Amino acid sequence: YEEARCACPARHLNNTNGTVLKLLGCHYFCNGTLCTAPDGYPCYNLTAQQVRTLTTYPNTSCAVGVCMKGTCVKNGTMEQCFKTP
Amino acid sequence: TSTTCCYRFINKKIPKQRLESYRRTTSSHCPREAVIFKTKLDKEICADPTQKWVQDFMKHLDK
Repeated sequence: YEEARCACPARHLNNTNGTVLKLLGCHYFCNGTLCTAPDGYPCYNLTAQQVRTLTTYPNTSCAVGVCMKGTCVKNGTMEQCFKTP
Repeated sequence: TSTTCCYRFINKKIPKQRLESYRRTTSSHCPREAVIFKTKLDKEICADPTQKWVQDFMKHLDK
């Protein structure tokens, strides 16, 4: 049940780098469940300050990561990410 | 939904009698190409189009 419930479409963050869209963090709420993205899935790990100013154009370098048991493990790549609205 | 993507797929086949329709995720930049089935309980379920049962149900719902 956990798998089906959590196989929900989820909004991702965009970027101007021409690379894949990525989850903001590694959790997503759908169908009454706080879901965890699968291990290895691409994510952005933004600081609290970066999240506060996150908007519809890039204004900070966003740390790329991979999800691992709910943590977005940064890999050192930086991207110009932004939210779609 | 231009940046809406499926991060997880359902692993087991959804019974055919429980499906209403489907759509594809429209960003080519989604990490995982996906189809989104809509069920009789008004749920949206992500499915992997590389699986044959997903391909077959797509053809079924198309007719």
